[PDB]
Amino acid sequence: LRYMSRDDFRVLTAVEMGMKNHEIVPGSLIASIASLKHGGCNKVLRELVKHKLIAWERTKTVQGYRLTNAGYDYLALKTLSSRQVVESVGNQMGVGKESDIYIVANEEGQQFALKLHRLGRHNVSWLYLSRLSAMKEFAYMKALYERKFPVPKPIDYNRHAVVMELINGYPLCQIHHVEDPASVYDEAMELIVKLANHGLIHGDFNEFNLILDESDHITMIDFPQMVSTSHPNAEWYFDRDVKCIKDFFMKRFSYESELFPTFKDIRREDTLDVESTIPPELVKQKVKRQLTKQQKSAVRRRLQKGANIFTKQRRENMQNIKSSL
Amino acid sequence: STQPRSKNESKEDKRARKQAIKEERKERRVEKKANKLAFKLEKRRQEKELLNLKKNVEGLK
Amino acid sequence: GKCRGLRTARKLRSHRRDQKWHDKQYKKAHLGTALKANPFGGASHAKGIVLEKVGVEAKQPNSAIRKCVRVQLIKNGKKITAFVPNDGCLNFIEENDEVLVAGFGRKGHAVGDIPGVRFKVVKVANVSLLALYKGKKERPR
Amino acid sequence: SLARAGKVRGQTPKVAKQEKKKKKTGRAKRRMQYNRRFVNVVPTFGKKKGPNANS
RNA sequence: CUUGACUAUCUAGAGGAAGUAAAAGUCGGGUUUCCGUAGGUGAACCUGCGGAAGGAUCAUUAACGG
RNA sequence: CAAAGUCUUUGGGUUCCGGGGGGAGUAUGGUUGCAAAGCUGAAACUUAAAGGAAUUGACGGAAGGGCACCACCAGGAGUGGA
Repeated sequence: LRYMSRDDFRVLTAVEMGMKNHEIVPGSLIASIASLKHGGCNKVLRELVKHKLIAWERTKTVQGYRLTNAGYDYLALKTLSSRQVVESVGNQMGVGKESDIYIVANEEGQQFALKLHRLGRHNVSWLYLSRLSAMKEFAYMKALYERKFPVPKPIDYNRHAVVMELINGYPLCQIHHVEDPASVYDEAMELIVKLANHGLIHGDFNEFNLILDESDHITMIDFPQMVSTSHPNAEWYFDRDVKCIKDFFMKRFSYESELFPTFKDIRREDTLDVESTIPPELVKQKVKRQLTKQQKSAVRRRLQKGANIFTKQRRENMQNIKSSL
Repeated sequence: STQPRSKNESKEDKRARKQAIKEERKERRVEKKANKLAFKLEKRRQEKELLNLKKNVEGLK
Repeated sequence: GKCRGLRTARKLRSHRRDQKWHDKQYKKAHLGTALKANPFGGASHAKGIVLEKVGVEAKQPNSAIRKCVRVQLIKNGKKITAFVPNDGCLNFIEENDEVLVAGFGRKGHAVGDIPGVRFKVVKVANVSLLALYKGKKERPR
Repeated sequence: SLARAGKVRGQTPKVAKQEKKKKKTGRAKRRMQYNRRFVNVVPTFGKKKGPNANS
């Protein structure tokens, strides 16, 4: 859990600065880009390694620290706490293969759902691929919610985290019986035509990507796989999804279709496939920026001398040599 | 002034147009020197106001 | 290189004196700018009056709070930040008190950990800090 | 914000000093420093032990 | 000693502009390295002009007279 | 590097010039300049270092190389669905 609420923000963000440019980030660089407190961040790092926040690396010459799976996760929740969306943790967790679903609660007590991307090449690239995944998923989630679709409501995105509306139900794959099979079938068939009207094909529109809300309402999740209708094989992915639903309701619920929708409508809706002259006050601002940069560069070099680990290794062997003489 | 010098223009037309650009720049490097002394006087007084802190008004109690 | 004449004395000596001014030590000693800007002003010790207790935050790696005392000297009236030595020696010094201040050791460098502090307290109200810490004397007021 | 004054002096358990027999001074002390270093020599293979060396 | 001119200092000061702790208070990708100069909103940096390397040379190279 | 040699075995004549890094080639004064500027030119203060040559190669987001059914290809059997 999150007890520590000051220095842990600045140090962990400084890791993320080095993670975007380089692999394993040395402890010398950290203190320079976290200039607010000097010297005492090395004991914070020793508290970070107690948790699954950072990992140590001392290979051959490469000495420093890299950010972990769980350590990257804490940074998003710390940002979402400042945006007043997350406060306490709900325990119902659906541990998946591509992502983890965590129930969150705000100041109000209103329960929302949180997605955390767990893509698993070094861990540096893996925690950058999860960054692009959340930004892409939130883009479609905003695009569909605005265009009348029955999707979870987008709230906030932070690096790899996506806060969505809490739609609680069961996935279609583990459903025994539906009270009204025909009305549910026609609802689902409409949604393929709906997407095709907006110039989109789901691609993998199966029973593994559909959730029933009280056996009345079909909910759609997971959107990184989506393709344009400008694609040469546009009608193939359209017909494969139709046949997947046609056979499933005939298999599980024994409902045969009276309606066979094969309409190509592109596009009647929004194309979502794309988805003395200088005043003294300015002189002050400009002189200030110069003076801050001179001090910041000097503080970097003071912090780069922290090597403290190099001095500790050299001292241990000298004591052994003198005693043996 | 951004006028392309046309071929049929003679003396008095060319000569006054050149003298206009000369006077723009003369007014311009006066304005640049003025800023150069404005920044020089503002850096030097902020150097004092920061070096003042090193000596006094920095610490705790 | 060097002129090595027999009548070259005046060239030599004059050159030596001219070059002597680029030596940091000599210039410091002889120009009479450092002897005037020095708050002590050619003094082993000064005596001042305490204005406030100032906890100076230590220079980067060594992270602590160095307990200094902002004296105002008597003999001219310059302000000084002055480090009070051993632990719990700050407690002896009270505001508006006589204090004998001395250099630190390096003639104008901040010594080690403390930034911009050149001076240390030696006596509080005519009794030594070293005695008061070691419980040898009592402090009047 | 933090900053105690002489915390570690006032937290240490005040251990009273032991009463030992007095030290010899001057020429007497030098004598004892001489005979402890050059007179009663105890043989060692390579000499790795110091004078104060506690273990 | 008095009278002015140049100065030097010591000491009172409305107001100005600051800075400093208190308020979580309201909102929110490009670059080889340079040098001198001119311009681009001061500096940086970029560009024009003239310099540098303080920048990583493969290969070919015997006749040439009827 | 045949001078960058003939230097603790240190003196052929002679001119200019450097003395930890910064602040700073900045202020100020003088002077030259139509101007832009040039020459001359500090201190207060700050800092344990700024740096030069060489040497192994932790890491390349290097390029190449080669290796493995816990990699692929050609395949067989599955898991994942009850």
